[PDB]
Amino acid sequence: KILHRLLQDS
Amino acid sequence: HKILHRLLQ
Amino acid sequence: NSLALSLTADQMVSALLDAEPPILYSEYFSEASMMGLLTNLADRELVHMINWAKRVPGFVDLTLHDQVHLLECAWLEILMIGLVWRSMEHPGKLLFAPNLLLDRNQGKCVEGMVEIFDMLLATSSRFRMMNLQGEEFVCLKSIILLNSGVYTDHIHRVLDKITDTLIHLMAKAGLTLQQQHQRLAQLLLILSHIRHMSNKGMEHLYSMKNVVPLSDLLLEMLDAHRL
Amino acid sequence: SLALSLTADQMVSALLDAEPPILYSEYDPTRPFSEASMMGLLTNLADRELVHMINWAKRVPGFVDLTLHDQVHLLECAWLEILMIGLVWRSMEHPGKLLFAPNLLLDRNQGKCVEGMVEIFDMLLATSSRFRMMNLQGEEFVCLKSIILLNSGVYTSLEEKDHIHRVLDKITDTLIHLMAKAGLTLQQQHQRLAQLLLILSHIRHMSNKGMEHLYSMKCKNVVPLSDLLLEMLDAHR
Ligand SMILES: O=S(=O)(Nc1ccccc1)[C@@H]1C[C@@H]2O[C@H]1C(c1ccc(O)cc1)=C2c1ccc(O)cc1
Ligand SMILES: O=S(=O)(Nc1ccccc1)[C@@H]1C[C@@H]2O[C@H]1C(c1ccc(O)cc1)=C2c1ccc(O)cc1
Repeated sequence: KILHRLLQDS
Repeated sequence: HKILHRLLQ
Repeated sequence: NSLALSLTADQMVSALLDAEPPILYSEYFSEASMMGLLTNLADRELVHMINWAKRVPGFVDLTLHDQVHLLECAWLEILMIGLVWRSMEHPGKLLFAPNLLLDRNQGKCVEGMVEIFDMLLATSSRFRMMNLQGEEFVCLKSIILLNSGVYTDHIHRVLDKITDTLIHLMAKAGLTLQQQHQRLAQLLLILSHIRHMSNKGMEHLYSMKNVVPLSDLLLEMLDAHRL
Repeated sequence: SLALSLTADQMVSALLDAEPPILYSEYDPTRPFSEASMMGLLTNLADRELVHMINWAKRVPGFVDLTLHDQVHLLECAWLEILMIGLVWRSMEHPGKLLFAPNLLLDRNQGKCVEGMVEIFDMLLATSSRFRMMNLQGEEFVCLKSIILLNSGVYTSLEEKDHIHRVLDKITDTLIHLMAKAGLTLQQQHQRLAQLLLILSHIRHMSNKGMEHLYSMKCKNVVPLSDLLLEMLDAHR
């Protein structure tokens, strides 16, 4: 899921 | 002419 | 000028408590059976709700058209907050009627209803978990009626008065200044979720119009949400 | 953790520094406009705003303490509300107009270019108008937007909701703090607080109504939508 990864950056 | 018009009187 | 604004908070409360509709009974589980009992129940509650709204301070002052608009916008919200209120004493359950207790398992009998049930159960639990008083409930339900449709100055002034009434009640309960506006905020944020439950529940009513024959008044109440 | 130890002034300070930028559209006032044209412009604009919203939500005191699954849920529930309140905020200076972007000003008329959009516009216009007649402050706006983020999905093992409630109470205290500085009496503070929170109920309504129309449109495939926006939208259906 895209929202999953973008929140998980850094 | 809706029923709500009548009941509110 | 409005008679609503001249009232004090105690008699504003007294007016709301006295205008309270009665708790109706259901008839003494499948899809049609479930929708059948609820449609009938909700239909009889609407007639009481209409006469209840007429006894809400400031509502008569509005034009007949505005009264129709507000009722059309808030009718499901008002039924839902009435449901979660009486469902407090029964955690995990929904007191639709004194002789009609529905748990989550019966919400699955109707497509798209079980998830709305959960939101209703969580709303009732939230009201339970913070000791919602009846004087607060009648203030909240009145706010929903006046705030629903309102974005189409008098209503705002009545809404401010209901706000004063809520603080007036929390001041009676012995809450500090910080606790008063904190609790005030907590109650109003819940109204946002009742709006959410209504909208999500209203579109399902469209996908249910067939199953059981809906009454004329009901059809007109939900048809208004399609314009 | 950090969120609860913050005072009102440095809560405001945190929210103001965390503000996302105002993005530009790819609107060319030399082309023709249409249904797929507007929907294409708004889709691309909102898709870029979503990326900023995600990194904005991370800087909202408290959001980070939450599990990732809870952060996903909250954003999936409130993404349109946050976009809308941002829209009606920057549209305050332009009565009867909606400032989607500094180079994109639509009135009620151009809303009719898309089906079912003109009704939502009027609600957005009315909401923006309400903020105008109420003199909404930037410090108040960033409080409301943060409230929407933490409140949208709270009701929808882990009583992380209890932590969320604590942060919400902190933002409430912050709002009251701001109104006290503005010289408002105690009665005026509670009334204004109530007036603001009641508008949140309208933003919920506008979002839910717009989410249903944003689904009519996906089905059409008249105009495609980004993979993220589809996943945000699919969380509602
Ligand atoms: O949102 S709902 O669940 N919608 C819905 C969902 C799925 C299928 C059908 C309706 C809705 C709330 C709750 O159950 C549905 C419902 C209701 C159902 C049918 C109807 O004609 C009116 C109302 C409820 C209700 C009825 C009477 C009350 O006093 C209180 C609540
Ligand atoms: O509710 S809407 O109108 N829904 C809608 C209804 C019918 C058709 C399409 C969308 C929605 C609000 C407003 O216009 C629509 C919309 C929007 C349109 C397309 C899209 O892919 C995302 C959002 C808006 C918007 C965009 C960026 C913002 O920063 C703020 C708002």
